[PDB]
Amino acid sequence: QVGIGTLIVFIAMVLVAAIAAGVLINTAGYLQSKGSATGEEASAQVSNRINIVSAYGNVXXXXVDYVNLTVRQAAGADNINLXKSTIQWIGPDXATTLTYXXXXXXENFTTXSIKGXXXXVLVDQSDRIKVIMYAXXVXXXLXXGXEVQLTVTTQYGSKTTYWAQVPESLKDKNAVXL
Amino acid sequence: TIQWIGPDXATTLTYXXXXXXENFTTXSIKGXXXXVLVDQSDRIK
Ligand SMILES: *[C@@H]1O[C@H](CO)[C@@H](O[C@@H]2O[C@H](C(=O)O)[C@@H](O[C@@H]3O[C@@H](C(=O)O)[C@@H](O)[C@H](OS(=O)(=O)O)[C@H]3O)[C@H](O)[C@H]2O)[C@H](O)[C@H]1O
Ligand SMILES: *[C@@H]1O[C@H](CO)[C@@H](O[C@@H]2O[C@H](C(=O)O)[C@@H](O[C@@H]3O[C@@H](C(=O)O)[C@@H](O)[C@H](OS(=O)(=O)O)[C@H]3O)[C@H](O)[C@H]2O)[C@H](O)[C@H]1O
Ligand SMILES: *[C@@H]1O[C@H](CO)[C@@H](O[C@@H]2O[C@H](C(=O)O)[C@@H](O[C@@H]3O[C@@H](C(=O)O)[C@@H](O)[C@H](OS(=O)(=O)O)[C@H]3O)[C@H](O)[C@H]2O)[C@H](O)[C@H]1O
Repeated sequence: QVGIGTLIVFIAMVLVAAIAAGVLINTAGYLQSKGSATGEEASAQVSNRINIVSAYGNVXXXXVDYVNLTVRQAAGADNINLXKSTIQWIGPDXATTLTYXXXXXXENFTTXSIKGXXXXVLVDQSDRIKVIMYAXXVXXXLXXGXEVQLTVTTQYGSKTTYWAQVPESLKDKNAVXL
Repeated sequence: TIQWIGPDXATTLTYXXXXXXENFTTXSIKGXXXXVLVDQSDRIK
């Protein structure tokens, strides 16, 4: 008679094992997608960085009105999107964060393609894109020897900072190099 | 790319095939290719 009872408990442990078995696999399924994505973005956090080749600027009257930075992919950088990037401005007067706009809209920035196909995305290593920012709209133009702190923040998080240094004298200079 | 911060203009020049406008052209001085510096003795104008 004992054998009959064994079968039901036999079955009960069968599902109980499956219930116990399943949760680990579905859990491991959660981390395996979760961990893999974590490695990619963290790698993109350190690798997908932006490097400024140079930063010139047009000069009107006696004050810098434009600060154009020619940005470039860093070592091993993937397709960097500039439309999903922000620039933090730290100046003598104002101190805001600039987002991307189209065709400079004061508290924003605009990108023109110096070299390449796209005008908002760095695809290959050789493309250079110039980010236009109205210095005569985010602040009262730019005085001589004025110090601007730019922190170009990529989408993933790689922050490249820049110390903009206006020349101490702008005596008859059509365009300077900050 | 070549950046030209001159007395007047201040733009960036890109390669073209025979110069002018806002572009630069490369002719060969010592070597075979007129756009690539293959050798250490390669000289391009
Ligand atoms: C940052 O990069 C931007 C990229 O557009 C550059 O923009 C240009 O600035 C010119 C000027 O320095 O303000 C401006 O000039 C006017 O338009 C020119 C052209 O028709 O586009 C031209 O007529 C005259 O300028 S110039 O060619 O004699 O220098 C002028 O009427 C451009 O329209 C503008 O796109 C910034 O200069 C640079 O700092
Ligand atoms: C660099 O990052 C920019 C971020 O703006 C991206 O281009 C923009 O993508 C928008 C979207 O995220 O796809 C796209 O949006 C348009 O309008 C949407 C909606 O009506 O608001 C929708 O119709 C379309 O997008 S989507 O919903 O299918 O995703 C689209 O027509 C913007 O027009 C586009 O500039 C770049 O692609 C990237 O390289
Ligand atoms: C050689 O050094 C002189 C130093 O005087 C410099 O010219 C002077 O620069 C002043 C300033 O440092 O820019 C400028 O100041 C004026 O008054 C300011 C304020 O109201 O006091 C301000 O309005 C203006 O300057 S600024 O704040 O935009 O920088 C300005 O109207 C003097 O008028 C100017 O002679 C030379 O430029 C330098 O080559």
